[PDB]
Amino acid sequence: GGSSRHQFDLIMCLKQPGVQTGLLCEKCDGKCPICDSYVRPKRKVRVCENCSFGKQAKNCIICNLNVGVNDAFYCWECCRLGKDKDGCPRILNLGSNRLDRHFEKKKKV
Ligand SMILES: [Zn+2]
Ligand SMILES: [Zn+2]
Ligand SMILES: [Zn+2]
Repeated sequence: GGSSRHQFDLIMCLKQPGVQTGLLCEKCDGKCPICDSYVRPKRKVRVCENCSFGKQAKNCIICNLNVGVNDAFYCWECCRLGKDKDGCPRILNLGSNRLDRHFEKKKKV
């Protein structure tokens, strides 16, 4: 099941997490970086030092643009599966289309 056109394309940084916690902008607030399903959290996401000392530290990890306000938490489901154990949860895949394929009269995000 899966391993095809159900990837989600969660291309994330996945390096070695540092001390700096991954911040979410209110627009991605509540979203689990690994899956995005507004489900029970568990542990604050740690961004890799490469990102911490790489300018992209305070800015939201999910939409890597707007500054983050709340630390992201890995959802229990991702923790159970063991996706969080990979590393830095910075979403890289997101160049545009914050979610799905709709801006719907909201600039783009
Ligand atoms: Zn998750
Ligand atoms: Zn990183
Ligand atoms: Zn965001």
